[PDB]
Amino acid sequence: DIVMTQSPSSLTVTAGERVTMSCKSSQSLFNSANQENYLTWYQQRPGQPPKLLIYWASTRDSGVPDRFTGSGSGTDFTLTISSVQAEDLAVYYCQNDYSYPLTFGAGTKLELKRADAAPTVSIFPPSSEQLTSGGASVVCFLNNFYPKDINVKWKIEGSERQNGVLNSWTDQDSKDSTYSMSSTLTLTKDEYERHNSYTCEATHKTSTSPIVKSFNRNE
Amino acid sequence: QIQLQQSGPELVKPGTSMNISCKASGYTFTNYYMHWVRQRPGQGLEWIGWIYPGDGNTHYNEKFKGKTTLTADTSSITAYMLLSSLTSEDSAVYFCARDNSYVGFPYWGQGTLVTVSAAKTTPPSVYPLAPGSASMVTLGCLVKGYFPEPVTVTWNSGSLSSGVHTFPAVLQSDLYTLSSSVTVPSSTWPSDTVTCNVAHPASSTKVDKKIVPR
Repeated sequence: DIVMTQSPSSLTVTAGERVTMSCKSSQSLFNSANQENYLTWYQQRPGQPPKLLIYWASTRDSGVPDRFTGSGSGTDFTLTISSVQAEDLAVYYCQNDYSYPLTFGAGTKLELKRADAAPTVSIFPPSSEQLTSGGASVVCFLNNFYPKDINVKWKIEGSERQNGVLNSWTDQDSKDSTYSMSSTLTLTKDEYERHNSYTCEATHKTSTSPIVKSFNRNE
Repeated sequence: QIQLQQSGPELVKPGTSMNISCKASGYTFTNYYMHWVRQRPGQGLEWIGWIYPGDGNTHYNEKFKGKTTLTADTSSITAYMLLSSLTSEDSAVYFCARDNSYVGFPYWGQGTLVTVSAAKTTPPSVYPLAPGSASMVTLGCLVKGYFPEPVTVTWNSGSLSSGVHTFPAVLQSDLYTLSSSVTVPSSTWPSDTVTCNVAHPASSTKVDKKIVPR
C-alpha cells in the first residue's frame, strides 16, 4: 500500500486568490527509466464523479484551465490554483497511478470566503395533503447567507420548541458562494391543531436582531 | 462522446450479493481497461480493480478481491461488478471509470449508490410548500419519509434551475426527509405554474406536485 497523504484537510480562500495543496506519497512515484511521475489530480464537485485535472504530475488534461498547475517529483507533489473561481469549490484528490493497488489521498476540500450576507427567511405551513397523513411539518427556509454558522429557534405561541426540529445545510453555492439551510418542525396533526401561532426565528452574525417569520392557522 | 452509463441505485440486504452494470458507449469497448472505484458516504475514493474486456483479464485490490468479481460482455458493451457477502460498510457509491492509453481516469460513470440495509423500500410523500395566506416569492416541496437514497428534485422539469436550493436529506424515523427551495419572480406565481419533479429511482416512483396558493 502506497499511502497518499494530502494537506490540509480543507482550504478557505477569497475569490481571486491563489491556493496550493500538498500531496505526499509514502514511496516514490517517480519512474527513473522514463523520468515521469505517476501522479494524478482529480476535482470532485458534490454529487458528481471525479473529474481528471492533471496527469503525469504536471500535464493538464484537455479542457482544464491554465490556472490549475501541478508540480513536484518523487514523493512531494502540489496542486496550485492561481486564481480560485467560485466554480472551483470541490474536493481535490491525488492518486497513485504507479503501483498496485492504486490509491487515493483523503482529499482537500476547497471552500470559498466572501462578504457577509443576511439570510432570506421563509416559513411554510403544513400542506392539506400532509394533514391527512396524521402528521404536520412546518418548514423554514434560510436562503443565501454567509458565513455558514446560523441559529434557528422555533416558537409555538411564543414558547420555544426544542426537539422535533431537523436542520440541513446546503453545500456552498458554486457561483455566489452563499449557504442555505432548511429547518423542519414535525408534529402530529393533533398536536399541530392544538395550537395556532408558529414562529421561526433566524439569528445570523449579520444582525443583532433575529429575522422572525410567523404563520397563524387562522390567517 | 464517451458515455459510461451505470445501473440505478439499489437497496440490498446484508449478506446478499449485488450486480451493478456500466454500459460503455462511444469508443472501442475492447481496447481500454475499465476500472471500478468505491466512495463511502462522506469518505474518499478507493480503487477496486480493473478488467480488460478485450480478453477478460482482471486485477484486483487485495482489499476487495475476496468479495468482488469483475466481468464484461462485449456484445452489449457492458461491464459488470459482482459484490457478494455485502455488509453495512459496503454502503457506498460505486463508479466505473475508463483509463486512457497517459495515466489517470478521464471518463467516469455517474456512480451507483448501493445501500446495504434490512429496511424496506419506501417511496416518498411529496408535499407542496406554499406561503401562508396572510418583490419575489419562495416556494418549495417537502420530500418526506423515503428509503433508500437518493431522490432527484427538479422544478418545471429543469426550466427553473436558477434560484433552486435542494437541501441534503436527513435520516430520522429510519427514513429520509428532504426539502427543495425555489424562488421565482412574484409576478410569475400564481400567474404561471410551478411544479416540483421528484424521482425516487430505488422505488421507480416519480411525483409531479404543483404548488397552488392557499
